[PDB]
Amino acid sequence: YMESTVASWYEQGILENIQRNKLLFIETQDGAETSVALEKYQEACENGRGAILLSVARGKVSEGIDFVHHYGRAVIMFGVPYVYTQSRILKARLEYLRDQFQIRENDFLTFDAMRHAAQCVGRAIRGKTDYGLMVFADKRFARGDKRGKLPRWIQEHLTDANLNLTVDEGVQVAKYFLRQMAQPF
Amino acid sequence: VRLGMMRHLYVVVDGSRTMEDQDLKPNRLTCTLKLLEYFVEEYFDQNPISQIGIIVTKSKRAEKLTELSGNPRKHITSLKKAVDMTCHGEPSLYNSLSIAMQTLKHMPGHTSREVLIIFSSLTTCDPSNIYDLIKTLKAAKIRVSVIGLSAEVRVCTVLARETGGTYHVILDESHYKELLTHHVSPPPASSSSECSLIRMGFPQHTIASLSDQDAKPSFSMAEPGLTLGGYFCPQCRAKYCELPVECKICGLTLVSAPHLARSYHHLFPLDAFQEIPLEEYNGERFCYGCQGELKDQHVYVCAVCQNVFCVDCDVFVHDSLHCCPGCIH
Amino acid sequence: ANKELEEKNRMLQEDPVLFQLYKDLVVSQVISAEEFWANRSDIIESIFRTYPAVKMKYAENVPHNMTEKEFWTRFFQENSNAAIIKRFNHHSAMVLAAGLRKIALNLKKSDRYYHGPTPITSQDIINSFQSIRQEMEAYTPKLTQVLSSSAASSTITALSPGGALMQGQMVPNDIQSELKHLYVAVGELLRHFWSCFPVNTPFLEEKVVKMKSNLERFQVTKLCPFQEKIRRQYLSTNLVSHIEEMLQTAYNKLHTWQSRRLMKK
Amino acid sequence: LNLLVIVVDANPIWWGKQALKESQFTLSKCIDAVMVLGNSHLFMNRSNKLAVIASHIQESRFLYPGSKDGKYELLTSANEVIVEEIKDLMTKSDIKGQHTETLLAGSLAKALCYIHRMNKEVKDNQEMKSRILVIKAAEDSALQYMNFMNVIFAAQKQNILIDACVLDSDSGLLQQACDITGGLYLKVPQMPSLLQYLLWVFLPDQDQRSQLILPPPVHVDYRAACFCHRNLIEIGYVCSVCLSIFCNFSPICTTCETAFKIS
Amino acid sequence: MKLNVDGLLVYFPYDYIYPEQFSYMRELKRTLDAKGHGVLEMPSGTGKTVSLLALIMAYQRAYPLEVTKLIYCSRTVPEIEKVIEELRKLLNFYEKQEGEKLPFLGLAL
Ligand SMILES: [Zn+2]
Ligand SMILES: [Zn+2]
Ligand SMILES: [Zn+2]
Ligand SMILES: [Zn+2]
Repeated sequence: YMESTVASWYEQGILENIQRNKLLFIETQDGAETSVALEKYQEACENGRGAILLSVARGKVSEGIDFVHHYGRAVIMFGVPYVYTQSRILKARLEYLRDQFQIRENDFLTFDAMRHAAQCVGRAIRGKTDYGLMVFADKRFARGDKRGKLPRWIQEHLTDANLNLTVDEGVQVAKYFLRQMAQPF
Repeated sequence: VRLGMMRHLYVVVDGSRTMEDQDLKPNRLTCTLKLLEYFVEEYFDQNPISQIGIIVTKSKRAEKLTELSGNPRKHITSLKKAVDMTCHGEPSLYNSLSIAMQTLKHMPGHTSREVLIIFSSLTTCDPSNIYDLIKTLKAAKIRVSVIGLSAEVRVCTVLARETGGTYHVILDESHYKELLTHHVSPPPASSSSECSLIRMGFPQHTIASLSDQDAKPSFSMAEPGLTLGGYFCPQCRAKYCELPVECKICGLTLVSAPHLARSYHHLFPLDAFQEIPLEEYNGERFCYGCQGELKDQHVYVCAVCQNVFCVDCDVFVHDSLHCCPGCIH
Repeated sequence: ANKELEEKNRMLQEDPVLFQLYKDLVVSQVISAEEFWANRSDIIESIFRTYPAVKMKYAENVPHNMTEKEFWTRFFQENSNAAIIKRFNHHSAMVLAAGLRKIALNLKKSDRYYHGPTPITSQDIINSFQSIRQEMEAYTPKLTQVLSSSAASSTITALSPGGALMQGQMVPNDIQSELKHLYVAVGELLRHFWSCFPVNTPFLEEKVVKMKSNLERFQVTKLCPFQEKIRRQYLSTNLVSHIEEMLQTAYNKLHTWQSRRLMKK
Repeated sequence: LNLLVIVVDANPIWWGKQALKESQFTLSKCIDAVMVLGNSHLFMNRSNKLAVIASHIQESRFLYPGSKDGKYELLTSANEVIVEEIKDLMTKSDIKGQHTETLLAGSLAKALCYIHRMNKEVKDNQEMKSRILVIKAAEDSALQYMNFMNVIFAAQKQNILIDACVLDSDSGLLQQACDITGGLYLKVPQMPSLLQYLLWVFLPDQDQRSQLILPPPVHVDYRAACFCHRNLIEIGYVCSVCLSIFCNFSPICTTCETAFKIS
Repeated sequence: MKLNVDGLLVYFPYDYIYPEQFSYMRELKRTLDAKGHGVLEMPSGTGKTVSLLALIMAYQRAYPLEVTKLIYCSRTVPEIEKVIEELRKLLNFYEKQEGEKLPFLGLAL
């Protein structure tokens, strides 16, 4: 899915404009390339060029890496993280949970998505009270079930006013929030 | 707290594309230039001995819009000309800081070299890494205090804190005014800062000796017509139209006594007057400062003269007059 | 390399004033010109710095029986899907690599400011105080006492242009440019002559250049008075004496500092 | 409109010296002339307003915040209030031999903040062009230079014209003061005929001052001196902290105590 | 910074703790007192380690027989290195407070 989206953006002019605005780095299955790309991403973050690191939620990089101040400032989540519905291993794992312990298949699937999203979006608040915003570009997260299964600390901060902001409104509120966080305590 | 009276300041303006965005009520670049005109005039009015220089950076290249000078009008004209600048390209902190460093490297040690980067586009495309340039900046003791716009840039944060300057982000236009007005005042001298005596020259206005006898005709020194009288120099002996100005030959600053006197209030800051809302046995209806009835439940008093001042009196005294009227007595 | 010749060719006609003054220093054969200087697309470039492969290809395929339009055409030209991601990763890495080249103050005397640079019995106060206290027991004499016609007329006559308190030529135009040019020349040479004059510079290699510049002062002031003579013998009006003061004061500084150096020796 | 402020230097020592001398000119006549000038200023237009301040060695006091003789009520009130207050101030005054020099910087500071208060209160629709018609009458004090310079620069920034009208003495500090803000400087040598000078040189406002012939400004000697001597010096050696004009190069300036490093 | 926790007194190296830290410590002490397995969540990536370690050490001092030792597991070795750094800082703080070495051992496999 990441490759398809990247290819579509490349065919259109959006990707070139993104490249002009800020440097772009992408993740690959190979660990060597992943490590090199992340090493360059850190230097880009240190410098004023900036960087946009595209990765996969299940990618080992997402779990291994930790984002701190001036690292992964704004965490973008493109789509709810769901595993493919064809891998037969998950079919056993899921239908057995339905049969025993009485967990609905949809319930467990949404839980597996929300837990993974929280894992991959909770890094920006590592410590030392370093500001940062987590934007989820998916109307599915706006659903009550996803919000309810979301961790309490994120959900309570989340409000109905900004729950389903348009793209432009989200950009404006992000700019304003960054303004507020820029100033000292 | 030691203060550096004489400071050579460079206001680095970025002609980035992001300046096109009209986040403020008018165009961002136009607003910045319009307010920076006021900043320049006020800076010269609050530090005559100091001088300023503007570097405009766009399309990854930095150009000196106006070299160091003591004439606010020339810089104001440069600002008005730049108002119409195309505003296309990408800035380069390395290029801008390198130009500023090249010009400020040969400046005297006693004066405080300062840079105020009005950063608009968060991106910084530079030919070379700026962390290396940070080391040279620290070695050269050039203070750099960035003012970011709509972004808390990490590289500029480290720049400011490491080099000794301060980092800020614009909350709004009113706060932008406050930020620049605050930066107007001389910064305190730190441990790295050093002070040294500087040669100074005081010219006297001169005119025709007696009925244009043995006159001293001359045109100017930086379409000037003949001038019957004007300022001169102890050493250049070259006519100067306006003061204060650096010598074009000596290299010595020419400046009159009032210009120096204008900066004594910095050495003598006024202690804040405690604000007491209640009357506190103040039976004088008329405010001593303005001889007007106190229409609000507010009073200000010194620790020496123990006089009474209203809100307007205290605000004006601490803002512009920089001295207590009655407490002068 | 003839870098000096290249710079001279570049500035020969681009800047008029610089070359005008540099030539003027030689027009009368004042001094050698050596001391003068001794003392004082985007897309292709971006690709050039971006792709080292393109740099090597350009070096090997330098135009030879081909055309730059064809070279431009050659630019744009799951296996392909992964190639795009790899290409962005490599291209961003290349861009980044190209950008990455290998005291509280205390004082003891404050009244000095209260009386800055501006420069400057007992029973008399009592007498004056009592007399002034008794002065104004009568008020509002404005009807006649404040002013009188004779005094008013005297005041108006004084305010007249010939009176007290009120004291009360652009004929040449072409001479203005010549005077400006001469002043610019004087400034240009006085700049180097005064560059290190104020500093003592008690070193042999430092003092050599001040000695040479001091001789150059004589040599330039040798030719200045001839142009002065040419200008003077026109009308004997609107004397230009300010130029003389600069030369005489420079000479006075030179001779006084020479005497001081001899005294120090 | 125009807000005029008359800063009268009514120094009891000097004016009483005149009284003892029994000279033709007297403080009563000076006050009457100032009163006539203020009355004429308000006479110019309704929107115009005025105020008066009197200077004394101790402090400075404001002299100004029916038709019995067929008089304009407002000007009658002005006459009565100024006469009563000036008589009260002159009659009541403590004696202090230590301090006798006339105080002017504090009075000017009061005038400046008063003008600021009036500018704040007045409606934004009408623009106010304030002016300060300082009338000195005695020699200035050396110790007041710093504060007087502060107030002069504040006036320059706030766009108020200090029109000096020194008489019987030429205060270099005051002429320097008015030169900075561009105010006129007139030295009347005929004290009895002073009011004619006011109704010509000072009375016209800044609006019409440019389009009018007035006495040329007096040359200002912007002298500098070292803190040793108080003598004129053309070259000053200031430091980066004191900003003080000194005599000659020294290892360390006394007013600084800084650890200057030779070179 | 000695916190008078409801169960006992617990040392803490940093100057201040947020109310969520108080809640975390009290809930954790409740679980240890019940001596029953449980699960809890804390937002901060860092700070939870120090609070947890301090509470466990204080509980060990109060009831050494109740808990034989602490087995603190982390996802990855690079991450567990930060945990051992936090534990070293806490031990240095506690050693300074006590004035002498105590029979406490802590290590990473
Ligand atoms: Zn000079
Ligand atoms: Zn008041
Ligand atoms: Zn006071
Ligand atoms: Zn000093």
